[PDB]
Amino acid sequence: ESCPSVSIPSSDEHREKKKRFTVYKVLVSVGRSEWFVFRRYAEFDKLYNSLKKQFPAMALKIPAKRIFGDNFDPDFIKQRRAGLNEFIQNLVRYPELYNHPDVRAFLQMDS
Repeated sequence: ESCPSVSIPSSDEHREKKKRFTVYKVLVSVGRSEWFVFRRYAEFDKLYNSLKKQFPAMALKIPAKRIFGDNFDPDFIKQRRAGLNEFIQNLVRYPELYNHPDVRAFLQMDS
């Protein structure tokens, strides 16, 4: 029984097809191994919806999805990062959740 510890210390800006998007640099730690996994907001949202369909009764919060304005505003990104970090830290509080195959793949815990 080894519970993962996670955090999101920073975010970076990536590009695909000349189009900008933000990735959150997620630090994962299990036992004495640690690694980073990059995940953008749409992926956290995808994980959340999936988990919410399976367990429609948890009170897990995910930051807002529809933003009116500059979604690259630094203050906005920093607040979004804090919200995403709270979300994942609550996920790992429950073995029922951190052992779920989608959470493990999201965090690359079985690589």
